[PDB]
Amino acid sequence: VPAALKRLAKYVIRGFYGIEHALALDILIRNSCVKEEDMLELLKFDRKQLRSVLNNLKGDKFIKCRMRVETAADGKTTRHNYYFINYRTLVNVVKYKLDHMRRRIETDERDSTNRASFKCPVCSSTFTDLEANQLFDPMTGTFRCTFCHTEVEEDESAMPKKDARTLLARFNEQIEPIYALLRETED
Amino acid sequence: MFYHISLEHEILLHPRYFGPNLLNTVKQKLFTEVEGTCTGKYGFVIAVTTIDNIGAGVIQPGRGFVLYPVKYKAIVFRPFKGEVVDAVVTQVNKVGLFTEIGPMSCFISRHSIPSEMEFDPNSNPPCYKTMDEDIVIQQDDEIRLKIVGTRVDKNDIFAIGSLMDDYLGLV
Amino acid sequence: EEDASQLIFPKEFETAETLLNSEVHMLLEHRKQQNESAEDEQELSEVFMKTLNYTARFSRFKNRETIASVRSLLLQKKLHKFELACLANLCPETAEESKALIPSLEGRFEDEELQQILDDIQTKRSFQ
Ligand SMILES: [Zn+2]
Repeated sequence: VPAALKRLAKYVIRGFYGIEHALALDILIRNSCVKEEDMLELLKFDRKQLRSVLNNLKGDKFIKCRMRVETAADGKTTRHNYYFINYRTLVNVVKYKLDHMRRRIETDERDSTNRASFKCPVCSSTFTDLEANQLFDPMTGTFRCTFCHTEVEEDESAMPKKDARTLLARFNEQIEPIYALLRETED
Repeated sequence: MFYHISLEHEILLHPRYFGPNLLNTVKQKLFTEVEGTCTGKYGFVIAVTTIDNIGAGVIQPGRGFVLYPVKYKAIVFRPFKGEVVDAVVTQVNKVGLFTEIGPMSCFISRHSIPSEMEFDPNSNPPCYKTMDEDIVIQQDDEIRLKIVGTRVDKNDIFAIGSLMDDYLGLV
Repeated sequence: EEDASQLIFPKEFETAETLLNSEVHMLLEHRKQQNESAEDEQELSEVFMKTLNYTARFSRFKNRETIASVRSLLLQKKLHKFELACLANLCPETAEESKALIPSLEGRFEDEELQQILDDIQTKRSFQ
């Protein structure tokens, strides 16, 4: 278990998950495999609370579980859930969750062009620029709304467009440590 | 672009029009219905060059009308996106410029107009002119515009003209 | 789905024949001639007048023989039917101008040969 893998997992869990998820990860870092029951006692979390976090971790496939069945000393059947970290599968999910944001960022660039600027104040409905000329009434000489017969404005749609632009630069900066860690874990 | 195509139309002939000259009425009724009407698939129809054939008139059960499918050759013009076509300006306004291309009418938004162009309210005839007056666009002039998009509504089609692309506008 | 520049047209606009404005004017004029005959018949719609003026205004050839000669020469050259209408309608003065208007025209023929084709149309064209 290279130290790079351990650090990479820690850096991502504390950034996009609550303290509950991070604490459970530390147990799996100290020991390669730990029983679900043992983890419950150490963390003192609720039975459902621990399962919910584990399900979320299992949902993102950051850790895998294997079931071992054995006969107890008293003869009753025992079903212990053993959890362990799968770095090979974990790294793919981190890349998947990062590329989608990058492609989402790329999508945000195209969304800005197709945003609907025209909107009627009465019915509070926004219409596309191409659709604006459809409602254009030659007699009035200005944009109008057929449902409301009211003037259509376009100044209110300009403000929210600039907000998305600021998120692009900031997203790339805060994500550099994750990208740098990924390059170190390619071996 | 002007295209000579064959179109399928159906004529419902009232029983009063039966008897001698039935086919003449079907042919005559074809011109009235097709002419002056436009559809998105084929666009505006100018006139019927000829009638290829009149199909068998199928009596409509109960209705009493006879449905006559007609194959007729007519010339139509349809605006194609990303195409340059000569246009004639009808009216000039600050909001936008209105141009007519045959039966089709195109509207040019102020945004699509080049930035250097500015509305000339002071002049009696509204027009768009540059600071140096190198190019002037006014009413009733032959200009070239690019069909950004085609929209059809209420059997009417009107497109958007953009002069941003080079080799456009008055020449 | 359909772009004139990309030479992509729907199934309907595949076998359709393209007629020049001068050619279109002749057909419309024939309709006008028939309009005078058979008095009391339906009067031609206003749309007909609009197109007739438009085609006449842009008519690049006022002689029927010249129109046929231009078409015959164009038939020899392996040119698309849609592109032929644009070539004989716009009548670009220079080969470069023709290429810019129609991006698909690039590579169809040599630049030197392309200019010669345009020059031939000018000779047939009648200036008034
Ligand atoms: Zn409204």
